[PDB]
Amino acid sequence: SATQLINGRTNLSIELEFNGTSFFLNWQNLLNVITEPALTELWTSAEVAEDLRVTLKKRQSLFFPNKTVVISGDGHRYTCEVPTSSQTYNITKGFNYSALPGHLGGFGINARLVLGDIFASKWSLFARDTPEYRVFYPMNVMAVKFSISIGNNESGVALYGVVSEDFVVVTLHNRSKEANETASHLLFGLPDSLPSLKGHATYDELTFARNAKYALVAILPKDSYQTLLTENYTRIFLNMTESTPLEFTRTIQTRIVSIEARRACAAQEAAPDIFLVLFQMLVAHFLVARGIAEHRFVEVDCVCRQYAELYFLRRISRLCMPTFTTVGYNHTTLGAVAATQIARVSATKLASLPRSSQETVLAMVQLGARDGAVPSSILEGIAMVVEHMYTAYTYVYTLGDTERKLMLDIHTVLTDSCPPKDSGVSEKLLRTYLMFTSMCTNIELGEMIARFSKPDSLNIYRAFSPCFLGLRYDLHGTSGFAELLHALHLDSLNLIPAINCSKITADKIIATVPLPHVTYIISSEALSNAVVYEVSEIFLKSAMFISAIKPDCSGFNFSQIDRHIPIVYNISTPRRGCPLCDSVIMSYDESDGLQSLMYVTNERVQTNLFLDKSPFFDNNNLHIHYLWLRDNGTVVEIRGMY
Amino acid sequence: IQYVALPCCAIQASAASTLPLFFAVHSIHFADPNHCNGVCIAKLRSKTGDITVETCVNGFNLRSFLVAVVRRLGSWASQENLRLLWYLQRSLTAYTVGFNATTADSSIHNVN
Amino acid sequence: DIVMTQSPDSLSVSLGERATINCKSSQSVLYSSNNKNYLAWYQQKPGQPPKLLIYWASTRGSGVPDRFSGSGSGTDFTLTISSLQAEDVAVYYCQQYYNSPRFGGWTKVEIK
Amino acid sequence: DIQLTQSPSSVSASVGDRVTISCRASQGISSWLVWYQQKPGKAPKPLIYAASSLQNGVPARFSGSGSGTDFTLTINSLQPEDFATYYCQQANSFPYTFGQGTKLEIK
Amino acid sequence: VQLVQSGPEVKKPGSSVKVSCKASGDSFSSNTISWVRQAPGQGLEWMGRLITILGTANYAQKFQGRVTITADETATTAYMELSSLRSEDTAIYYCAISEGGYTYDSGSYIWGQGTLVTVSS
Amino acid sequence: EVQLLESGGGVVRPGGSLRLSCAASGFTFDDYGMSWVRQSPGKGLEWVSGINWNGGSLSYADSIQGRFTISRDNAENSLYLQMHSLRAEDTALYYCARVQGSGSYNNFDYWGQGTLVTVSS
Repeated sequence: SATQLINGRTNLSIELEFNGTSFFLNWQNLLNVITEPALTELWTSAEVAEDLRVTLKKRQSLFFPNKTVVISGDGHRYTCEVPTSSQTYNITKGFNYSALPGHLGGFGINARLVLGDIFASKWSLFARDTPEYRVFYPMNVMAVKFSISIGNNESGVALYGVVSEDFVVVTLHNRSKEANETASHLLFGLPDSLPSLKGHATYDELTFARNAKYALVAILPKDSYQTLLTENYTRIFLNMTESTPLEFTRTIQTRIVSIEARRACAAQEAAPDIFLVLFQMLVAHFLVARGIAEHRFVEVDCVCRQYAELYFLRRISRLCMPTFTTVGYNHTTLGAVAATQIARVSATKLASLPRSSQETVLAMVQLGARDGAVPSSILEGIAMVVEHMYTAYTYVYTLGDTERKLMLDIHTVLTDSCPPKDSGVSEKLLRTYLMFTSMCTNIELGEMIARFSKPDSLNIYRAFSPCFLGLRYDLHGTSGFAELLHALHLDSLNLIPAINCSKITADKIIATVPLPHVTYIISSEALSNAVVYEVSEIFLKSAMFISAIKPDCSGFNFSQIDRHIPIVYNISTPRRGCPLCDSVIMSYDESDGLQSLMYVTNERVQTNLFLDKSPFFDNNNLHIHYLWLRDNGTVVEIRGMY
Repeated sequence: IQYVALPCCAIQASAASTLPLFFAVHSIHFADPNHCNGVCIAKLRSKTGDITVETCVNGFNLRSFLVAVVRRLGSWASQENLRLLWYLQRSLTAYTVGFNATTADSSIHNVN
Repeated sequence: DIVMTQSPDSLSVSLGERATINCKSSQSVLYSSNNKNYLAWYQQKPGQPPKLLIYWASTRGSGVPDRFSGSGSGTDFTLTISSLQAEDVAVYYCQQYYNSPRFGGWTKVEIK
Repeated sequence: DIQLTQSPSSVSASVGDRVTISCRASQGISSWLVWYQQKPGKAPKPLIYAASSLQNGVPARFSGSGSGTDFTLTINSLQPEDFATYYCQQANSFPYTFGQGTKLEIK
Repeated sequence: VQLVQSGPEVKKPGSSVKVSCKASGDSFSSNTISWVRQAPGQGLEWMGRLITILGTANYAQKFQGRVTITADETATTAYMELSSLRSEDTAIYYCAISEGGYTYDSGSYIWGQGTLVTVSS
Repeated sequence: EVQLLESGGGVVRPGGSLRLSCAASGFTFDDYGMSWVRQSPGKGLEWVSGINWNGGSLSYADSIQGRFTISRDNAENSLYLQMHSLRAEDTALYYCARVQGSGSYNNFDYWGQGTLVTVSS
């Protein structure tokens, strides 16, 4: 009756009447290799007895290219393997991760294990509802599903992308307000394995570009409103297959910040460029996955570096798209490897290493802390790494090119970090935030305000600054990524309310100076917890109020108000021992507000502020006024350009 | 002396329930291009009881379904399956480069 | 995609005299990740298949006599024979593995 | 500030036996405690760090345990080289401190 | 095992000493230096520690203003300087390396042979 | 060491098919991939196709892209190459290599004895 025994035949035979040869197809082969419900679904989806005129119309609706342009191909090398030595390890079932030597990840792991780690969730694409029905046959794809679902107000193209080890699919569902759809599909991958088309289309006609390995397919109907059809797919394939991995990531990054340049990282009328950018992202992920898949033993260091690059790409893309979603990826074995590798780095060892082995460990931390589980030992390591690079920086007060990348890595490590348990670790992190806000000077702020105004040649991976980790709040065509990167720590600064009792609105707060057992709030407005200090020199239109609240939620120990500027020449270039330490120094001007802040931790610092190459002691104006602060809630003004 | 009765057929817009599902088809009979004047035929031979109901049916979709199944099983494939796929692809390409609106009406071969 | 313009294609030097063989790839075979030179040198004298001589344009292959020594970096390479022997006579090739493999031309040593 | 004590102050363990030295603190020091073994005059030879992880070269005959405020050095087997005046040093706070020294000798 | 330090000294009370500790193996910038003194017949007493990556040092309360631990530029020698050596200060001074956190030394600990500083008149 | 021996050589008709079957031995087949390199008598050498350790990622030449299918099974020690609709100038001495590493292509460390095919009439 039903399907269970309808196949009493031994096999199915395909026959050609004009040729005296018989073709065969053993029935059990289809039943085992592909599932029975998939087989019946495939037969039903074919529309076997559909009228020829309907298939003709479906043929005319599509748009076809000129020819399958073939190029020398094979691209570049995205692959990295072990450097011809014995550091390779085969994780059998649960091989103990404490047996992995070293603290730099120079060893190698199984490539197939990490492959299954990236692709671990099955999917059933080309469902009965989606317009993938008419184009593609239904298929089961285990992949990392993306999503850029952008709206629902009769706008909102659903760009549900897919990244598999063999192919990349991306779609441009125009849900609109009716049943009809404009399903602009883009495919990229091995031409041999691809989602089979219906009877009204073929790859031999639709393959826009070809390589020795990779083919790009553009299955997009013509009658629909697609201005995107006026572009050279050959140029896209050249830009996507011939550049080095670093150049490809750079081009994706610059395209994304260009989308930021206009309102396209939030709007709808620029849907096709977002669609193409998402496609480029998916094929970059596919290229990385294929490069890892090519070998069988892969180096953890290079893998983690590539993962950090892809992570940063996903972060910036989510920074445009709040709705950006990425599901189905489970970096479990790599996470355990990184955890047990970085559980053997003491806080001193991390600071002692050179700035080429401080990036690898922190990339492992990034990989292992997607959930906010960074160990406190690594938090102290970050603390004294920032201390070391601060002491290096305090000599000439210029910033290089390895330290900014390292600082970006620690920024994204701390951003996706949950609050720790020990209060001392939180205090140390708060100290390092103070060190970063002392790092962000007027010149550095000028570099950022002038630098991000030109996204055409911008590259975030090198355009970083300590202001993207500092406690300064005065962030005030052009890219709007300043606050977009500031919020990644501002909303997740361990215990976000550094202020505890006098809860005041954070609208006109310029600075927070969190010294040990005292907190300073610099704002043009004022709090109501205790007395404040106000500058008498207010002849211009500005307000500068500073309050000193205790972390123990208590008022001032002394009620004396200044309301004046004490002028004295005291405390010149200090003596030996430790006269000034664990303190901060302000710098403000009557024409710009707050200029800079400085934190001192060791003798080298206060010996080093008084250099001619320091940002301070410059002749911009006749009148600059410094401030003296220490960790007991008193303000004494310093006058004198010595 | 049996082969197929008429390689040229005509489709009628009433063969919905007459589709016997993929598992009742004893054979599928194609046609070479320009042998039925650009008309795609499938002539499935599905036995019901003892009567083999021969059915005129669209060819593009059946060929593409065959391509789909062979490609999906291509992980575990066979050489005869490989040249079957080669036949299917070459015949489909020959048909689509020979496909036009004037040949898109199979009803002109209905037996009078 | 990347080819080798191997010159000179025919050189002759006396016994024991330093021999210089060049190889020029179109674009760089230097991999910026490993900071390595992906290129190899092979010796074929007619009769039996070639033999490896250089691993990464610097590293010396296993079982090779010590006279040969790789050099160069990027788009310039050189297989310098410290001393040339009677049994040394052969032809040489250079290949890459950055992109798809693409062997070079030919260069046969000769004895005056 | 931080203060520790050791008990017992004297052990007449002969050889090849089990000896326990308790090191009781007065606050919480997590598990950062270092056991030493200093013969007279010579430098101390630290044995266990993190109160449970053996130092390099140190024989497995030493095994420590405990955390928070109670720690312990259960030496499984005894050799005359082991015989010395031990010290448990907290490695958790400032003004670090040692124990008064378990005076362990032969019976 | 063990490090290298200066020799034994006997010195007039009221003077200063410069007992030094040698790096036995890798460089000293990786670890932190703790100086521990032990009077004869007594238990050891922690004096001070120094995180040499920053150069910051912190010592106990009794030895405030007397013991000053500093690191050489090359990060291979530790210079402990004890000012105004006053009467009872005889001790077999020891230097201990320790690689660890910001305020707690967890990882490593190895000790030098220790110089025998004596007061004799 | 490792010796690679090919089989199936002979003379073929223009526009045909043929099986090239290299039979590797003496080493773990799975870890290292293999490749094909033809030796036209006038020229000296040219690479053809390549398969990785498992057989998923396949690399192919340019002028012959599409006509060739390389298939290598990890379990049974064998590497096979099929050519379809080969032209007249595809006559050479075909060689199977022992590509170092796990990628589809790399420096080749042992080369086979070799068998030659020809397209004649």
